[PDB]
Amino acid sequence: LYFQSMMRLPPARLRNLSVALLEKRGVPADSARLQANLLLEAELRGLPSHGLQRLPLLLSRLDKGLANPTTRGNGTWRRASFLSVDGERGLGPVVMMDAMRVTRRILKETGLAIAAIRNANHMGMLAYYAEAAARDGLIGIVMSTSEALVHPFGGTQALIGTNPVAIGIPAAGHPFVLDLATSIVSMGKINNHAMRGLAIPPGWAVDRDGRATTDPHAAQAGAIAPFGDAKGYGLGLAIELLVAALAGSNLAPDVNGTLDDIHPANKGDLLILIDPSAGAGSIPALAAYLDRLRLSRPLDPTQPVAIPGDGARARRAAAAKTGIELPQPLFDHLTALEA
Amino acid sequence: SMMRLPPARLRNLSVALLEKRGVPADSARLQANLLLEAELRGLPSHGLQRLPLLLSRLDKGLANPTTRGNGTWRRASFLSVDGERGLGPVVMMDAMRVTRRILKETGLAIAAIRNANHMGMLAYYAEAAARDGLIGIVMSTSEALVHPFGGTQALIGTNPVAIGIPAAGHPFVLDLATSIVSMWAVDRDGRATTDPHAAQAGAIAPFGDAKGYGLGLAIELLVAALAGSNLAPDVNGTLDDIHPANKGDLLILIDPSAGAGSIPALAAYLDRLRLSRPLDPTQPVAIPGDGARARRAAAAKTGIELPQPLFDHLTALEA
Repeated sequence: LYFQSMMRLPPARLRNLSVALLEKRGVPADSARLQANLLLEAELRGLPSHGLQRLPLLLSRLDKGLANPTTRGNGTWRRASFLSVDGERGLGPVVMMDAMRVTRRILKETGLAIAAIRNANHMGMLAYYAEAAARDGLIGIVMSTSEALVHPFGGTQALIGTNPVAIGIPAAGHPFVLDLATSIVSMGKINNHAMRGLAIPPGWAVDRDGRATTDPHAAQAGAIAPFGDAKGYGLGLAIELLVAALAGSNLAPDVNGTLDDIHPANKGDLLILIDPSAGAGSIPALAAYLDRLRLSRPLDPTQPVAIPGDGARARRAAAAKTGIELPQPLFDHLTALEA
Repeated sequence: SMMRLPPARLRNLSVALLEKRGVPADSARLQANLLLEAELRGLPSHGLQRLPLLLSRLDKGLANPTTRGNGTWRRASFLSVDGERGLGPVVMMDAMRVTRRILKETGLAIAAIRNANHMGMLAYYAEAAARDGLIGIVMSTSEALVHPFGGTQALIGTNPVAIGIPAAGHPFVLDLATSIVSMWAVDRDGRATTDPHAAQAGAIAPFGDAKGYGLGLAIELLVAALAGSNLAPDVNGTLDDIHPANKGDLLILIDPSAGAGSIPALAAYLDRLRLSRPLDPTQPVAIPGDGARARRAAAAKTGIELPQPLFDHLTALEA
């Protein structure tokens, strides 16, 4: 069936297509490439919820003056270690990476710094930034909020964002890279189900009335559960409050501009960088410890203990080889936009 | 065999026992208060039960009665602390006092602590910061008691993290360990068990499957990288009275007035959640901190329950 069909394509082809579409909107080539890399990396790593299905909305927001194609954001040092960034409606990854460049400069002096971003568009997959920090030998902690999509533990109304946090930590070779939504599932993933006419496992969501549902279209208008029960809720809510307080963005119930092309993006993002060299520990000792964990007694011998970031790396390597699978309707959509 | 006592009687008894060993009054009250607040909030695992062990550690020099630690500013916002074997709460509150002074200049600071004794309940420090109009993020490592997701060996500490956020009134105070339960479980053999005694020499699961494991591991790594403490497998001195404590602690303080947001807007938003549609009309949505406060008020009214052996042991010590 059409809406359930897939195509497999070479990553380079999709990247080129994505860049050309961005560029048709006046987005600078370096920035176009970066926004495209964010989505392609998501696709390659098995996170299609934050991959190319995100693109048409950004393209639309650009065409409509809701997204600013050239700005890289405007940062002000409010204190020695605190960068306040007005995104100026810029593309998320462009504003994030610029904030990282600026905050990183200060780390030599400060050891710890934070950039608090408002008025920027959707960040996509936060692992991208956590990983970039880690590859530069830094500890990177990243947060972003969203439209109210998640109900509290014990509640059934959408009041909290999907609120991912990502943590990058330098290891020897491959960095420790943690990226997790505090919701039990992404709305992006639910949309993909709705799109393809698929049911969703029970427990993901409730409908608009608060009744448990397996219907993705119902779920779309409903609320998603937190992961890890009261603890995951605690964490999602902490993130919500930290982002608002520091970034000065809106709380979830007032948030739009990520899943629509009508309203200003008014969610927030936080980036915290830390220079491990200011610390008293040993990055190489971290490496040996992670190796130890990988070789420790598995519950299942066929499935060795993994470190956050292993799976994503294994999936990326395989997709770069075999190609990316995306829904045919999405491919036709981008293709129409191309022409 | 249980008994119920006024908190003030327990506080007084704890303080005397500490002072007996050369702990200055204010430090003694603080350390005392750490255990009492844990009792009042229904967390006896971090309460007076821990007191005999600390008294023994003080008498052995594994705990130093006077030190507040020695801190060194490595960077503009980075304080490295040598706990010098001080009491956990004493070292931690001093680091908070010290890093707080720089916030008007820097907006943000972190204290990385090694060589300090057990911190007790992290919520205490998160709340302290939040009541000072500050955001506080606290974490601590411990003996390896937790197995990785997909693994059966105890290789990771229980690795709690607490987060306090000011909220014009009752602060948001989240305190969460990254294991499913406090010392479900396997081992020593790595075999699933429903037997407590076997669990004790076993390994506890992370909460939230892979995600909770990820968080517990991240905590493990951050603390060791920054504080220079030992990884979980090599950690001692928290559950025993024979080894120097070699786990680590982190404190992050952030001044919200450096941010572009609004604490008052946070409070209205939390109220809105409390008033939202519950799964059960009888059990309204709660904000982290709510249950602890309610338990505390209840206990302050009805007194604290503790085993008679513990109390008899402590009272014999005070005499």
